[PDB]
Amino acid sequence: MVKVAINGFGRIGRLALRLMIDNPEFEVVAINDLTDAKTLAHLFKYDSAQGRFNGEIEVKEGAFVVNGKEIKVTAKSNPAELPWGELGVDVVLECTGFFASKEKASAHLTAGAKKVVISAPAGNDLPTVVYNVNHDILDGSEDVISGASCTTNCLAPMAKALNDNFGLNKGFMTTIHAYTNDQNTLDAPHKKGDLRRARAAAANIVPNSTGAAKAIGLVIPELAGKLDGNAQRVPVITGSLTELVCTLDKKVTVEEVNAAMKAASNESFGYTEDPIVSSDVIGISFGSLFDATQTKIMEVDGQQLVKVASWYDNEASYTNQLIRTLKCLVS
Amino acid sequence: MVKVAINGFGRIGRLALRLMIDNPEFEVVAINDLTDAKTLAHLFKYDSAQGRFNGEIEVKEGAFVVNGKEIKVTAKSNPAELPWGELGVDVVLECTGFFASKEKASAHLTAGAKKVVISAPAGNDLPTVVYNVNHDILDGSEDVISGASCTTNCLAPMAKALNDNFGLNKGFMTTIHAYTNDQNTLDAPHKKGDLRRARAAAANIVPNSTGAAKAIGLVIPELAGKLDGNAQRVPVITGSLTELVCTLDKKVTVEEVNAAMKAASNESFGYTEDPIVSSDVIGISFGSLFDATQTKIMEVDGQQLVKVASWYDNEASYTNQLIRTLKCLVSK
Amino acid sequence: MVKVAINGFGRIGRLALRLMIDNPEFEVVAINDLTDAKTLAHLFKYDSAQGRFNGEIEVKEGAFVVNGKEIKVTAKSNPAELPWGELGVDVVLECTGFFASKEKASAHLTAGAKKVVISAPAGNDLPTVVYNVNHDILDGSEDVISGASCTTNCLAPMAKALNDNFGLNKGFMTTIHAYTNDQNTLDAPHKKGDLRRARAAAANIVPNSTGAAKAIGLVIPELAGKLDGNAQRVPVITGSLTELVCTLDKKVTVEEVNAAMKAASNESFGYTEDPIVSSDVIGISFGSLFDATQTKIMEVDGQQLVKVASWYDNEASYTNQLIRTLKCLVSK
Amino acid sequence: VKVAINGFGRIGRLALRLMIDNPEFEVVAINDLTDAKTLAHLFKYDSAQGRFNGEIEVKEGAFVVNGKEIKVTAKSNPAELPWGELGVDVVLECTGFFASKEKASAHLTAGAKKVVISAPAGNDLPTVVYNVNHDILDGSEDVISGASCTTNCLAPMAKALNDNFGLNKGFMTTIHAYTNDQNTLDAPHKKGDLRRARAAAANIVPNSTGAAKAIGLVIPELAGKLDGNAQRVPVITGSLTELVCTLDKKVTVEEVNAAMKAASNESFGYTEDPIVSSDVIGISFGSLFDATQTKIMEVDGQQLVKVASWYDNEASYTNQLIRTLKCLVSK
Ligand SMILES: NC(=O)c1ccc[n+]([C@@H]2O[C@H](COP(=O)([O-])OP(=O)(O)OC[C@H]3O[C@@H](n4cnc5c(N)ncnc54)[C@H](O)[C@@H]3O)[C@@H](O)[C@H]2O)c1
Ligand SMILES: NC(=O)c1ccc[n+]([C@@H]2O[C@H](COP(=O)([O-])OP(=O)(O)OC[C@H]3O[C@@H](n4cnc5c(N)ncnc54)[C@H](O)[C@@H]3O)[C@@H](O)[C@H]2O)c1
Ligand SMILES: NC(=O)c1ccc[n+]([C@@H]2O[C@H](COP(=O)([O-])OP(=O)(O)OC[C@H]3O[C@@H](n4cnc5c(N)ncnc54)[C@H](O)[C@@H]3O)[C@@H](O)[C@H]2O)c1
Ligand SMILES: NC(=O)c1ccc[n+]([C@@H]2O[C@H](COP(=O)([O-])OP(=O)(O)OC[C@H]3O[C@@H](n4cnc5c(N)ncnc54)[C@H](O)[C@@H]3O)[C@@H](O)[C@H]2O)c1
Repeated sequence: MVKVAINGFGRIGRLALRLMIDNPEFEVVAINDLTDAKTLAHLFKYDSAQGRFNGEIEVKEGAFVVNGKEIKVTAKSNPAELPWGELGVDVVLECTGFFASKEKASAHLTAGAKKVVISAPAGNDLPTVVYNVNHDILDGSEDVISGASCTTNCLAPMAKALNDNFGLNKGFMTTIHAYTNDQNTLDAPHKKGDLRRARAAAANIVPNSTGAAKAIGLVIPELAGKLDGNAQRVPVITGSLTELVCTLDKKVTVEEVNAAMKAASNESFGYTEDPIVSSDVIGISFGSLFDATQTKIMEVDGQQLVKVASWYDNEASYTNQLIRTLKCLVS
Repeated sequence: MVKVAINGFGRIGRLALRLMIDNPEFEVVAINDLTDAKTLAHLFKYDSAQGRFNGEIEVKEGAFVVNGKEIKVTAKSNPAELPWGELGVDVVLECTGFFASKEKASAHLTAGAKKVVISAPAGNDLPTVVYNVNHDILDGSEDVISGASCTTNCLAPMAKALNDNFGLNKGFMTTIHAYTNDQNTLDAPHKKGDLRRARAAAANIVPNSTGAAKAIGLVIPELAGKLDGNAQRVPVITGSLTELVCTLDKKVTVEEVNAAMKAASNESFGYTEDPIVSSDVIGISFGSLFDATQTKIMEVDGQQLVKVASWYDNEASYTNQLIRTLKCLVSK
Repeated sequence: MVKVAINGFGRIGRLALRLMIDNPEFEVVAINDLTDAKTLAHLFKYDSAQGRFNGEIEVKEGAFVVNGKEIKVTAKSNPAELPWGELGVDVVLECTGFFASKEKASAHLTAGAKKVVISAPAGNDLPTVVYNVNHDILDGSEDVISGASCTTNCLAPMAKALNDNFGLNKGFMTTIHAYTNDQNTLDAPHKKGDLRRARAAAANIVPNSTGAAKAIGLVIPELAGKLDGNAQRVPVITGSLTELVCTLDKKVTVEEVNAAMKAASNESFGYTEDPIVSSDVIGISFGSLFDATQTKIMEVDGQQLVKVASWYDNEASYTNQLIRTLKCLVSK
Repeated sequence: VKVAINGFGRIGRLALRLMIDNPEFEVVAINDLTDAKTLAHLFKYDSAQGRFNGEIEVKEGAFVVNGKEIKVTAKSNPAELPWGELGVDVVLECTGFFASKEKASAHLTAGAKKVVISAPAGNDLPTVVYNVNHDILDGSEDVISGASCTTNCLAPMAKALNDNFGLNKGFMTTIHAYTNDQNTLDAPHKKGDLRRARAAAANIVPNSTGAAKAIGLVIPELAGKLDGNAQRVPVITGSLTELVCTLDKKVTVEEVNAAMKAASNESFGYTEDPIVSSDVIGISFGSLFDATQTKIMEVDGQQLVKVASWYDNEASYTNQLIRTLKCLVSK
């Protein structure tokens, strides 16, 4: 049994609990956030995007019990003050968005935790892993690691397949992304000074920056410095699409590209020929779902520009990858 | 030339500035918030609901200039620390949502301001004004006042007209309300513990509490304790509807009720027979817009239940009412 | 083993199919619509509100196979031309919205069908059933019956409980309703000339008329002519709320009313004290979900006004009620 | 100049809004499938473009706008309309069903002198993007096309790019507001598109567009050099055209932004403000280049260039349409 704590019971943290609660390999001992147990339990029970929790929840003072299993609730904003050493937690899932670095997240280790998995990009001085792309880099000795971004978990398998089959010279990624909690409800100042994430999330197409493409080198070293891109946040509650426009080493046809993708398909990376829309990927277990209906190739003179697209649920896809990586790290 | 400050450059503060900036009676000296001048200027220039500002904005350091007039910007979370005295500010529009009480809002007076107008309900010990309903209660000597809530400004003229013409013994109010910034973007803990405002604003029907009906007595004393109600927040960016289901002292007809409403119509209280929808009231100047097409009467054993509905833009309707009450207060 | 055809593979039809593949008592022989099998199969596999279908779907010329069982696809706009006798269908689920009457829906019988369940109000010359309110009236002699409206399936159990415990003299219903396929995507002319459903569905609060309250007289005869109401369509994809403001024959308390509701709770009528929002009822099997957090009472001069509310998934709640009524009709 | 409108839809009603205070045209008639009460109500109130600034009165079979009367008809077949009896000078074909010379010429048979089609209508006629190729107009044209909204956004941007640096090839992606050809909720679709069948306001909906492939009709040098697709997202109006392209010359972000600013005109605007989609609702530009979204990535000696332009797919296109209308009749 592996003792896990969750710091930051948000979209990712709560969905992580949903994925770990039924699997006997883990024991979620505690959850830390900024609120009381009643609030945490209600948010776990009811979800506007992922549906009702299938199980039973009851709340007790300073704790709540899910499926008969009790979980201590704490409210410490400073991780070094947490009781990880006292409950002897094995791994902390750092899901707050505030401690995404080796320096900052290591406060969990000083608090007594043996290992930490960060739910975001956390710099380049620690292992960053996209499951079924580079999880082989783990040997079990790593105290703090990053599960990368949702967008890298969508893009990496696609870019790796393209590079391995045809060699990818370069490309531009644009992700049409569901809005998230870092955007305002209505136009208002933003905490980090972003004048676009300041705007009403569900009423706008909101251009935004993302480093997923520039940082791919941390996951696929061969592609370091070969991709860039940005995002457009749009008014869907969850569900996103990654488009990649690129040039390859070899002339290709749509059929050849789609076949390479199907051949690279696994549990993390899926393949579909159905003309789906975003609402159809909510809650999927794949980290990436390649959409063969969106493959397009244009040729001028002898040079090809290739466009590919893969769906992902920035919540469920990422969290499933995060739990795959958590299982690998503790094995 | 009245020296105004705005504390909290939010939805209401920015729309207040929009309504005062063309207006010669006010000079807006300062704005206080929690961010820098470039952010306030950007948010004033571009609006997701109220459209782009028609005018020119330039950003200096620590201030910005609107249509050639400079406004100093400050970022002090504690109002008592504000430089209202040194700027000789006459009225502060308290629009943050954090000082809506006599005691808390009086810190502006301690900061050196002469008067404070609060843009929300602020308790029972202060004058609360819905313009063109009870604004005669103002005499000019009041240092702090409340402009009431958006729902109170929509409901009050409707309930006053019904009471005056037919006697309103009791009623229930329901406001189908646009979501606001006190609701979360996606499901998440909520600062004030509301498990319903914690849910994703633009994805849900969210029942919520409101004191607009219970507190109507502060605006229409004859109606103290005769109304109650609640809200349903729904996914529109702005624009709202107040429904009132009530019993009256007098049998009435649809035509009678509608005529009573039109007869009470003014700049604050409007009347329409067009089958409009919420997006059509965005930016209107009325504090309340009675919809004669929604009037319904049901009679059982000779006893009637009456349903009426009035539209409002919870932002522009309220802000226009607030500037009306401000002008009246400083013209006194 | 009862052979069922579905006419109109829409929101109600497709969800009916989702619920009947579970039940071995039915076999769905055919589906009729205005399009091909590829599209019907695709729309059945993927749903923006009710999620992906968990099961297997394959497409065949003029048919598609679900969980290994084949279903015939037809595209005849006129029901009299259907092959119901050839297929010997026992019951047709009439879900198009165009044949909602005894006279029009009897064309299914002329095509050779034994019985018709209309998924909408179909007039007062028919048996209209809200399961677990008046389904005891069914005896097997009925060629055509109506499953009533979604809103009546939400309101009836609540109104019945109120009437049974305390006597319901009169009441006004207001439903806060998800938008539907009879509203336009963007502002445009409307097929029925309604200037409000002509407006952009996902951008507005849209007042609308409904007979759900008046039609309660067909399901609860004691309450004939005692209720009326209206609707407000709001930008959620599915999930709705029914509010009721009413007067009773007896004085009551909030907890007394809530206790009566919990007591009347069953498979069709659910009871909750959780402060839920609309997205939380998507896909529920109840026809009505009474929300104890919304009960309120107003007392003035000793006469009370009572406000209660029930949630419903206007799609799944109604469809589950519809399948319950269909099983009841074919069991007799 | 006697202007009539066939199809009082999103484009038609906004066109009338723009022509009310233009002293050179007077609108004489409007044809649609509904009565004057509905048309007047839809002209008065609009969910995206706000209330009409003016007074509307509805007479018998006509309505008066700001004192000026306009008769209304209900003919689904354009050949049966009384353009001859009304001596119409130019008809705006805005239904979406007669987008071809052969079909739109029925206006000519009813007695219409000139027809401007508010959509792409084939290669047999002049298709014009104002301030891109409008000088091709002389007096002699009875039928012309105003192109698509997406072409009116892309064309000036692509032209500036070609003229300054030479566009080898490019892939366009437009993040587009949903439109009335998408379903409100999931349901069969009349043209069989399984994606436009899905609920418009709940999904990211990939869609095809010919705006890129057809650019050759507006900029002949670029025939067969661009392609692209669309993504429909839940905003009521407002759209963004992103272009990923390769150029003949090596460039810098500053060079591209300067070349765009140099091309600035009433049709093609320039901004460095970090705006969002709702900020372009109702703008008078056919295209608004966004300098904040320019990106260049370089691998070996080869560059990929990304640029983006906003447009209000309704107001931008309609403003362009009436500009082309004025030009067409000046001659
Ligand atoms: N949401 C996504 O789509 C997504 C996808 C991939 C990665 N991530 C990453 O996951 C992390 C969490 O994101 P989220 O979407 O779940 O956001 P969220 O806002 O939903 O979750 C944040 C939670 O952390 C809690 N928290 C904040 N400060 C805290 C502190 N000092 N101590 C304890 N708890 C605290 C908050 O109260 C909130 O409950 C972020 O770094 C995000 O970048 C998010
Ligand atoms: N939005 C409506 O529909 C509406 C209608 C009528 C009244 N009101 C009331 O107006 C008030 C403001 O609401 P809003 O909708 O504009 O909300 P908002 O969140 O958009 O505005 C809040 C603003 O106040 C600022 N702020 C917070 N604390 C501050 C402090 N200590 N000092 C300076 N600035 C601070 C924030 O940075 C933000 O700019 C609330 O009390 C609300 O109840 C709102
Ligand atoms: N959706 C709800 O919330 C709800 C609730 C209760 C009752 N109902 C009732 O159910 C009925 C269907 O509604 P819906 O929401 O599923 O609408 P919908 O528009 O999704 O379904 C209509 C379907 O019927 C098909 N159709 C139309 N005419 C036809 C014909 N002549 N022959 C064969 N097929 C035809 C259409 O192609 C479409 O697929 C309506 O009467 C509605 O009022 C709907
Ligand atoms: N909406 C945009 O963003 C946009 C941009 C550029 C071009 N267009 C083009 O403009 C045209 C109209 O699009 P829209 O957005 O106005 O759609 P819309 O659905 O709002 O307008 C269609 C109108 O035409 C009427 N109509 C349909 N058939 C008719 C007939 N036979 N006779 C007379 N009237 C008829 C309908 O009643 C409706 O009022 C389309 O061809 C579209 O491609 C649209």
